[PDB]
Amino acid sequence: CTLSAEDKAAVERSKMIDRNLREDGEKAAKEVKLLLLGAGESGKNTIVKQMKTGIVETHFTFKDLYFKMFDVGAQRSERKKWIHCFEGVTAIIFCVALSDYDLMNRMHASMKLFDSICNNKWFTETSIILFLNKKDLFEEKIKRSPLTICYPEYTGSNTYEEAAAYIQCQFEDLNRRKDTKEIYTHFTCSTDTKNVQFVFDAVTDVIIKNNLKECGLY
Amino acid sequence: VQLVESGGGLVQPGGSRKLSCSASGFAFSSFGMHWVRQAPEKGLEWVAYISSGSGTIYYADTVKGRFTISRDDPKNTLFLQMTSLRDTAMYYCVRSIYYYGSSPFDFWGQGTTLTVSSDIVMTQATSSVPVTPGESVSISCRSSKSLLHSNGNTYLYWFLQRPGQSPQLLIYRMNLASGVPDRFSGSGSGTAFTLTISRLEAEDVGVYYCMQHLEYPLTFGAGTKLEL
Amino acid sequence: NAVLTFIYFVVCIIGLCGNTLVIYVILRYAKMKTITNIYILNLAIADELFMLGLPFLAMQVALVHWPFGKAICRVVMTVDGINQFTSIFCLTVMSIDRYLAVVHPIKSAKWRRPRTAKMITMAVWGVSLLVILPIMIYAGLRSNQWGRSSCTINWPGESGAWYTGFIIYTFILGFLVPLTIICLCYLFIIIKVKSVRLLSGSREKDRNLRKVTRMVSIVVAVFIFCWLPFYIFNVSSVSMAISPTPALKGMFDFVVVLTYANSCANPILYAFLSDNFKKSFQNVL
Amino acid sequence: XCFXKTCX
Amino acid sequence: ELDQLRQEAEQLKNQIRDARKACADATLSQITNNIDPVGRIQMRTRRTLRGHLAKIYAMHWGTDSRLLVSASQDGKLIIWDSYTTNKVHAIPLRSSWVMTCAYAPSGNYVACGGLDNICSIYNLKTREGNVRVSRELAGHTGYLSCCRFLDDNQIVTSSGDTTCALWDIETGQQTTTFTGHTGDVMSLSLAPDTRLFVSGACDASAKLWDVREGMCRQTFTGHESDINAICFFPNGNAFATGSDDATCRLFDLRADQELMTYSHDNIICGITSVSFSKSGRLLLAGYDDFNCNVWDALKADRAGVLAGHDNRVSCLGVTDDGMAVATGSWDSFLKIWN
Amino acid sequence: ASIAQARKLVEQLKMEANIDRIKVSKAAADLMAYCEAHAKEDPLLTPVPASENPFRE
Repeated sequence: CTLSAEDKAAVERSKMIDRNLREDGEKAAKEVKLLLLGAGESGKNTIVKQMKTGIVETHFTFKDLYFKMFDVGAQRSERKKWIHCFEGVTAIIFCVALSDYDLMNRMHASMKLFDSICNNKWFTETSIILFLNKKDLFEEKIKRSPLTICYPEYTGSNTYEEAAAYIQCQFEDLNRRKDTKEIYTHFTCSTDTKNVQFVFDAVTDVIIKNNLKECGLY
Repeated sequence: VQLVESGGGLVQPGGSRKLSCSASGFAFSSFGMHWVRQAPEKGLEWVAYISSGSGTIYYADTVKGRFTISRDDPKNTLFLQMTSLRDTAMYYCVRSIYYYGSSPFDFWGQGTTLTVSSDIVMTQATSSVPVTPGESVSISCRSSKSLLHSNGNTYLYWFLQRPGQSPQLLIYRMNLASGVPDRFSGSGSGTAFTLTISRLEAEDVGVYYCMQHLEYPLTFGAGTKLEL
Repeated sequence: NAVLTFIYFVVCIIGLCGNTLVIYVILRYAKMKTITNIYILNLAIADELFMLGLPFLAMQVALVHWPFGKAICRVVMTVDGINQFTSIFCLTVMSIDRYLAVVHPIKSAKWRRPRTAKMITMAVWGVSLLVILPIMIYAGLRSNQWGRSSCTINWPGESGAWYTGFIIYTFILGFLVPLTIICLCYLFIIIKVKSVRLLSGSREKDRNLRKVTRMVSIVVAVFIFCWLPFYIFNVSSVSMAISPTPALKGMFDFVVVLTYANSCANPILYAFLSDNFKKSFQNVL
Repeated sequence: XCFXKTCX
Repeated sequence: ELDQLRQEAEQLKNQIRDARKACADATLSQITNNIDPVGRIQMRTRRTLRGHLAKIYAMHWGTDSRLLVSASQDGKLIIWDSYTTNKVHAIPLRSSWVMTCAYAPSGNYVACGGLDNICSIYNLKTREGNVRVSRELAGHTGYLSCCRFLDDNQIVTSSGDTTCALWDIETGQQTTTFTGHTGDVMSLSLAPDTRLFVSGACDASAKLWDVREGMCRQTFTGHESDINAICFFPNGNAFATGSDDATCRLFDLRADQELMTYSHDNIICGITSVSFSKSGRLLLAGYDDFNCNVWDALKADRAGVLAGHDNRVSCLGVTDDGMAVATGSWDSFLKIWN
Repeated sequence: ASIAQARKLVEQLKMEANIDRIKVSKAAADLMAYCEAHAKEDPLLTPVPASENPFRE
């Protein structure tokens, strides 16, 4: 064999290392990864608290499915340098606060950020989940102050339903990759678990599509 | 780091007995283990070997077919089962790890005693060498086959057994070990080797042994006694 | 007889090229990380070993007898019979695995692993070996008309009850159950896929969805077209007495090769039209 | 007749 | 008073530009003209290292030219034996997102860091037979980009908060801070005598620093976008840069201005890494088009291509003795070329 | 605030202006003359024989 006893022992040790590496990779491949993005005071902390340095990682399990979520809000550096690290996530959770409309205004900044994230080269087939929060405060403030301040072209009735539908329609008006990805819109509920169900239902379809691609039928 | 062995005692001929060893202070699961034997008035003799992960087991010809060696990594324990005793000697436990740049045969055990009612040869041609403090000492050990391999290593080892104490490694692959003074030096040829001490000291009184690790079995040279 | 012997060797070279090429790409360019590759490897191996037994039968129709001895006949019958049933069962289990992966994405994740596939492959090989016992126990030469010998299967007592029983036995486990299972699994997959919001809506979504239905229909149709005439003619031959004519001999020898023509289509349907295999092939070629 | 894979 | 200060700054910049223009008398290309070309360079893969299951971001050679360490997106740090592709050690990491790694000159320690803003130190040679962490450095407020050992007790790091630092490992405290840049700092390189080092940032500038004094000496400009890699010349009187505008350039310390530019019309993507050969005659760079190109340092011609990866090339390095070259990519494989 | 930053910038520019500079021709000549004495010991410029190559087989 042209090998000594020392070399044979070294080879055996190397094989025992490869075994553990493969086992760890097979274990880790099953988890679900989510990226959390949003502007300041957009309700990200409330969502984190409800759902169970520079980067903070959160993990939880729900209906025999393991989740891990990452927020990079406190980075405060150039996003173009490290945005490509999170390629390969199942979905992106993007948060917008409805009450931040009177106070230029935060709504245009949120729209610009959403447009920047949606049309990125890295996220071409990555489904995006869109949240709207602070519904109660928005409804209370709508009576006092009209929504025409942010949108002068808006002529609808001063009602919650029409204003919310108009804002949502303006949000999905910015998409330009309707073929590959789907945008999901939800209204945050404070004392409810509908958010977790919504995320789970959304990611099940992505898992189905991945399995369909892997089997070769698609 | 501690290695304690237990068992021994007086056993009648044609009997069986088991020895045990307990490890402490190190990652026992990552080390291989050996058993080495010393007769009451003779040198050292190798007995058995078990690999890390239980992949490989070796035995000596003089004892093959009657001895059993096994390990329990969860409990950090080593065993040796002996049957049909004919074997009066001293038994030691040795740990050894093998990778690039590693230092095998680095730690030995205290030992326990049991009393019953085609191989490379190592020979040392000098014994009972007189010595005085401050004087240099040169000692040579001989081999029947070249210890140099194709990769480029020479497999010779040096040990010291002070009176009333277990052996201690001094030089490996013919490279100084950790925790020993720089007085000792090692050099040699393809088949001839020598160990040099720069300045003799009172603590250097004892017996030296040479060993080879080129291929199994492992063979110990005879003794070399230094007086004062 | 000369023209019919040409078709026998043409299909042999095509089947050896396709199945050997698939194995080479999987062994070196790709790996066995996915269960799909594990199943495809066994399917290709079974198909290649099945195709290896063709040349001996062509000599029997080129000549009028068996130039070899009884040992070669008894070996070739058993090897051919083992490869046939193991290929059929391999494609059946592949169809079941696809249904489990697509229709039950969350509940099946706890019971899908490479160890299970490795055990299933050995299980199906053993089951084929166990069910091929009658062919291996009784086989050998038999004198025929036209003054010569032929490699066939003999029965104890030579009664027609044994012939009818063997034909029913090989028809129940060879055509009906695999066909029913494949049809049910593919029908349920098609039903499930059309109900997914993320996989519908736009025109491009429908354009991409039509391909799955077309592929499933082709996979279902090819099997029936390859394997129906053989069984129908064998069943009809063991019921009514038929006068020997050379045209009937030509027709029987023609319906046999369509059986081997199915194993020349598996690499096309399962490997050369998969996106993963198409990407992996260019890496080493 | 014809049976199996050979006509006799 | 702001207008007067701005006018003084503009006058000083004009004086610097005039002095630099006066210093320049000949071009580098004319000096290294009528010289025989090196010829075509063809190299082939000798080893392939397998075991990572995600994208590879960094690697570093050992000082004996036989052992090396690499880091990957999954939380794993692996030490390789390169003569025989054996795994000496495997180290699990607390944080998955890493960007850099280093190996100590003595051979007793390794280090890594990333988006956690912390640099970790691991002890390799212990009496218990296992590797454990010994020190953690927690000063920066941005992600770590690079780090290099000075000795067994000193290390220098770079961060995305536009700063650099020098640490004392025994006490775990910062000794000196270097604050002159405007954009994120991407890489650093140490001098052969360990008395100086250079850095490159996103403001398209490079600076020279004094380790003992802790103050900036020189500033270099000219690139049109972010600088991604930097490397010293073997004798320590020059360095090279690679940027997103798909070009490379060479600078001189004593002349204090550019010498040479390496570019091609067909090349459009940016540069990820760069290194020199033993003699300083070959310049090696990795690109985003899945290729690694070999450049002549003295001339401006392409000398070879190393096309063996299916994704972006992340890193590359050369041994101390100059025998072999290693490359890592986003396809999770390491290769040795010779 | 702004005044302190501007004063620091002016001081840094003044410090950087005092540097002495040699002509680029001497630097180019010194950088070319380094490779001539080290071109014979660069194993990537000229392949070594397979006997002494550690990555042969």
